[PDB]
This record gives sequence, structure tokens and C-alpha cells, in this order.
Amino acid sequence: SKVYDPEQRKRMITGPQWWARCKQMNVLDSFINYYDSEKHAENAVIFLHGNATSSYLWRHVVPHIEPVARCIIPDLIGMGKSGKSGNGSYRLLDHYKYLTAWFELLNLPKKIIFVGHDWGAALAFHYAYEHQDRIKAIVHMESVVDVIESEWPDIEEDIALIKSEEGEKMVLENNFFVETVLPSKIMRKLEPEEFAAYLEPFKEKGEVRRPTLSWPREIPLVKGGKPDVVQIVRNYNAYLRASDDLPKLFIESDPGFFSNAIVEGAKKFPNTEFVKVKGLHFLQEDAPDEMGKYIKSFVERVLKNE
Ligand SMILES: O=C(Cc1ccc(O)cc1)Nc1ncc(-c2ccc(O)cc2)nc1Cc1ccccc1
Repeated sequence: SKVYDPEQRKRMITGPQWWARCKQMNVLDSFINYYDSEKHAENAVIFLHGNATSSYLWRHVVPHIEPVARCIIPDLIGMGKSGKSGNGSYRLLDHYKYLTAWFELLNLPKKIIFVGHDWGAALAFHYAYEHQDRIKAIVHMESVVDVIESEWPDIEEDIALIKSEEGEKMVLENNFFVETVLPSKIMRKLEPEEFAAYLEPFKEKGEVRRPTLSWPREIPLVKGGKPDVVQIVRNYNAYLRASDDLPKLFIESDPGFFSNAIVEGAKKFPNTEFVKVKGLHFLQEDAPDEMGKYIKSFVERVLKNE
């Protein structure tokens, strides 16, 4: 039985409070909502959320890192308070189209530090693969580290379901990932206002919820997965396994949820330091300060050493 953190309300940041601190910038035919700490712009730490979430995920993590480097946290296209995609498509490369276009307008330094979770990590990894000169370090967690060739025995049957018209009902009609999966993968009970911040972009039924269905349908299952995403992930996985000069931090979840394959995948990338914090999947909600402190020390060490 999950309980409220009795000390959390004293520092709670509501959706409105977070969004008030964000900025918007026109990108291609749409716009990106994002948080930008601005100061210390000689470095840039870009935090990338994944499915069901938004920049809001990082709200308690980022304060620890701001004093050492400019921190920048977007809402991916179609998610959070960002604009929608011009053609209503939300595949990995649609997200990547807007993300990379957005980067071009941020006055970034030559080498960028990424912090990625879930599909946000996939975006960071793909960016790194295509810009191998532009990466100072990578922090990742609960990340799409590799393809799936084989904890989740019926994964194929589940992905087959999510790819059927039942997936449309599960998500567009019934908001499966936001309203059911998200709270199940946080160890504490979220304050009502915190859950409301996650629900808000997806509060209405129908097509607005598309990004939360499109993400799982991108799953790089070797057997049945979209072959283009499978190849993207094979490509960046090979590159990461050879990236000895790229400092990395893997933040492992304890106990995690079916996370053994992620950890083993992560251990195939050289120059990775491993740390562990409490959580299931959305570990930012269970150990944000331990995460922030780990990320801060890592960044500091990377900037020294360099
Ligand atoms: O729990 C299930 C089984 C299931 C539940 C509801 C339903 O309508 C159909 C099947 N599957 C599952 N099993 C594990 C996880 C999961 C794994 C890792 C993680 O970090 C978070 C969730 N998520 C899920 C949910 C899911 C994902 C993708 C496609 C269909 C259903």
C-alpha cells in the first residue's frame, strides 16, 4: 500500500507553478515549451523525459545541477505544454525532427550533456550517434539501451495488442499509460496536484493522447518491431558500446520494474559509472534529490577532467 511522502507538500511544485517558469519558442511549424535556467551557458545539460510525462518530471532534480551548468528541459512535441506536430505524427523521428530544430535556436555550446529517461534517452542516444562531436557526457536511466531479441515473457502479445485498434481504445479512450501505468510505477503516492500536472495535457479524450500510444508502438522488438526504429537503436547501441571517450552515468532503479535487461544493456557501454536510487520506473518521483546530487557530482567531475 502506497503512502504520501509526509514532507513532500511543503516543497510541492504544481503544474501551474512549473509552467509559469517555462518559456516558449517557435520551432518549424509549431512551438516547444521548455524550462531554461539560463546561467552558466558555457555548458548545457538537456534533460529529456519519455512516455506519459513532460519537463515536469525533472522539477525536483534540476535545482541541484543549475548552479554548475545551464539546464534546459523541453516538453517533447505533442506532450506537456508544447505545440503539436504539424502532421499529427509522433514517431521517434517526428520527435527528433522537432527536438533537433529546437536545439538550433538555443545557442548551445559545442559539447552538450544529456540526461535521458525512457524514450528521452533514445532521443539523446540517436542525437549522439548523429552528432558524435557534440556530446560531453550522457546520464541515462530506465532507458531504451538496445533492441529486444528476447521478465516480460508475453511482451510480443502485449505489443501486438497495443498495435491493434484496441491500443487506440486503451489510450485515446481510456488513457492507459497516463492514468493507469504512470501511478503504478511510482513508489510513493503522488499529491493530487502532481498527478494533475501529468494528466493535464491529456485530460481530454481522443487524438490529443496520440503521443502516449505512438511511443510504445515504436518499441524496438527485433521480432515485429518497426524495422526503421530497430535499425536506429542497433546503430546507436553499436556506437555507445565503442564510446570509451564519452563519460556516462547510469542511474539504476531499486527495485526497478523488469529493469534487469536495461542494466545489463547499460553495462555494455564503456566509461559508465553506476549508481542506484529508490524507484520503480519513474524514479525522479521517488529519489529526486539523490538523483540530482549524483548528476551534479558527475557533471562537476566531467567538467574537471575535461
Ligand atoms: O501489465 C501488462 C499486461 C497488460 C495490462 C493491461 C492490458 O490492457 C494488457 C496487458 N503489460 C505490461 N507489462 C509491463 C509494463 C512495464 C514495463 C516496464 C516499465 O518500466 C513500466 C511498465 N507495462 C505493461 C503495460 C503494457 C505495455 C505495452 C503494451 C501493452 C501493455
